[PDB]
Amino acid sequence: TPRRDAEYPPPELLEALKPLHDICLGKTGVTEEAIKKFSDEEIHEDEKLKCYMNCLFHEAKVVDDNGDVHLEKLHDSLPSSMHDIAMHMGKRCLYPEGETLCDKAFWLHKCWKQSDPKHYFLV
Ligand SMILES: [Mg+2]
Repeated sequence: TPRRDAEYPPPELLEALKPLHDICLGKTGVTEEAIKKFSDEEIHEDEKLKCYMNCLFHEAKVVDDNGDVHLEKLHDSLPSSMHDIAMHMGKRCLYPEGETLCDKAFWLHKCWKQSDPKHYFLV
């Protein structure tokens, strides 16, 4: 079951993600419910959600010159409290597959959620 309490997900990270959520939901058209369901419930297929995921990586400045996720930039952008969790969650998710940047972004989130459903979250 996903860990959801006063300390996790890190409140400061959730707060920082709010304006990125607004920008990305406005650009991609994903619904609030699709995001919450992927975060807390089952992995599901939603093309706008995949693009929302890609958009968050771009808005968080954790992508390379072609828009692909740079995993070191991503790790560095996270609070230290989740560095360990992130490393294990991603150690078998190093090389995304997918045609589009949205497909690859979804590949990452699915791989992370499959690896550690307790700590995975999406906002
Ligand atoms: Mg497609």
